[PDB]
Amino acid sequence: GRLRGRGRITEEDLKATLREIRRALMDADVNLEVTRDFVERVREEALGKQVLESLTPAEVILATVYEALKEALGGEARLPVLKDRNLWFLVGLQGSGKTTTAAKLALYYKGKGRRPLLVAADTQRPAAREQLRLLGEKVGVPVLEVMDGESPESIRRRVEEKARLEARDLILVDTAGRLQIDEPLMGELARLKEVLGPDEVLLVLDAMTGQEALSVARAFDEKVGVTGLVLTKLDGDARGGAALSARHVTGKPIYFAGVSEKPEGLEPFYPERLAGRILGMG
Amino acid sequence: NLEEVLEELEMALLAADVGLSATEEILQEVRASGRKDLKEAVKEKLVGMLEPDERRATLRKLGFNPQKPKPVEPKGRVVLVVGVNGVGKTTTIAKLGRYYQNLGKKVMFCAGDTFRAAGGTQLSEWGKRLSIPVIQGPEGTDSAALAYDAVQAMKARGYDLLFVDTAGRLHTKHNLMEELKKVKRAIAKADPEEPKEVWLVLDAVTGQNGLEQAKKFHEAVGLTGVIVTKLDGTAKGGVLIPIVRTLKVPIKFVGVGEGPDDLQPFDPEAFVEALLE
Ligand SMILES: Nc1nc2c(ncn2[C@@H]2O[C@H](COP(=O)(O)OP(=O)(O)CP(=O)(O)O)[C@@H](O)[C@H]2O)c(=O)[nH]1
Ligand SMILES: Nc1nc2c(ncn2[C@@H]2O[C@H](COP(=O)(O)OP(=O)(O)CP(=O)(O)O)[C@@H](O)[C@H]2O)c(=O)[nH]1
Ligand SMILES: [Mg+2]
Ligand SMILES: [Mg+2]
Repeated sequence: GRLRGRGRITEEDLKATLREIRRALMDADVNLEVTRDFVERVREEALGKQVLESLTPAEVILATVYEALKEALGGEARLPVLKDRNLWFLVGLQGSGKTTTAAKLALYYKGKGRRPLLVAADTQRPAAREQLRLLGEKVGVPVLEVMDGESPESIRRRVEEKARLEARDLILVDTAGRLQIDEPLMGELARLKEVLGPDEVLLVLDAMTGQEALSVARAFDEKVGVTGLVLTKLDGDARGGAALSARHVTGKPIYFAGVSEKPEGLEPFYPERLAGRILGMG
Repeated sequence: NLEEVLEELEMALLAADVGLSATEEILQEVRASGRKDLKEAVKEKLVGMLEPDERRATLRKLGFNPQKPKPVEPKGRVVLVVGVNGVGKTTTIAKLGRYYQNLGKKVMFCAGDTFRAAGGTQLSEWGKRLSIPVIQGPEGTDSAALAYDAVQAMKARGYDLLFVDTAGRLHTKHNLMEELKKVKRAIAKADPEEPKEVWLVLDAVTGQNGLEQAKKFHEAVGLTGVIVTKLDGTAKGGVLIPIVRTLKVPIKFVGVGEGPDDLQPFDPEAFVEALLE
């Protein structure tokens, strides 16, 4: 398993190496089923490829793995395309980082000349509205707080009025955290979506999320139609395999990376960098 | 036959976030037991990797069956709650207040999160709902000084328990971890024998990074217990296996909702049954 260009990749080389790759992906928290598909994808791509002069069979397979991973994660950075009017939803599991991400997005775009409006739609978590209200003050962006029991139609009414009177062109709706299997709440999210009509629905996923990332992404996507993702808490040391799991089942772009607890802690997501991270290059 | 069952079991454990290391160690042992009905031997084994206090486990092995459960009780009067951002620290404290107030205890809370927006007001609101006093300060107040004041108030008023909330922090930030140690030192300054309990909060949906979190917080403040939240979801909380096996920290409670009563004492049997579906 350590010789220079003296043969094409054999099925015997793609059994010893990919077994280690499968383990690395699992340790990185990439979902099991996603890992088998990825390994079998590499097996097909590498199957019987030439191992030039220089390069060992291992190196060629490792290169194939990294390239496949980079591609599966998005290839190159990609940010949302904004139009005259934009209304986005931040959705996801309890504690993923939605409220903070909404404030980060507001600051990021305000700096780009947009005029954002933050909408605190979480009325179940104690002090949730105060939380976004405070962040709004910190980033210098208006915050509309939904009232207890307010209907989707009423929310739409007030959001429309405020956006018009204050010339807002990017409305960020921060929703409460909910389990992807909570029928009542997932139904409420779907109804809010049909009434408000978001141009983007972003699933905020914690980088430390484990094997269930797959089911979580699929449920939110099938119930409310995810258009993109935000991977938070990347300033931690979690490998971030949940990102590949979410990408694999939704096919949607991972727009941003959350890299700190501060409002400025937002940046474009780079497939290349997470690929290395998942493989343990950092 | 058995090889298909072991293969099935491996997938089930991995899907539950148990990890490769622990999963292989479990299957290797079960395969060596010669037991015909795996799964059951596995359940028996797991109901062992979910309890370091030892004795109750040994009793079932000697053909005995002594039980009692008995409401979980803090060793002392102060409980320091720690964990990374978003896991459920604040809400778990509210639930612990409800749990112990139902047992007749006089409970007080310390809104130690003076860092995050509404971090303290959130706990204050829970205290109001539960008629539990909450010591809090303006955002930016020194958490250690607040904790010290909280312990002093608890002693002066004759309260039985004080739960100290802390701001969320990633285990990879040495400065924030030092702050946590400062909070523990402030508590001991107000009462030399405290805190008797330091409980880590873990989100059931967390993958293998959960082991690193547990290791780092344990190294920083010496954990005496762990609470796993959000088990009402689809995640099984399997990372607890490697954690309890490597750190020997007991699981105290499980969080199963966002209501004041959505807390249950940890039950090894039920947990393992759910983990294996
Ligand atoms: N280090 C770090 N912390 C983050 C990041 N994003 C959010 N946080 C922190 O994580 C916790 C996540 O909070 P939050 O924005 O309140 O989560 P949520 O998804 O809104 C919460 P909920 O589901 O109850 O409505 C907060 O303590 C916050 O400061 C990030 O990228 N890095
Ligand atoms: N479904 C469910 N949600 C839970 C559970 N425990 C907490 N939550 C929810 O998770 C989020 C966790 O919030 P919280 O108690 O604020 O977390 P934290 O660790 O204090 C947050 P921070 O690090 O910012 O200070 C809240 O929306 C809360 O209602 C649980 O057992 N089940
Ligand atoms: Mg929120
Ligand atoms: Mg908190």
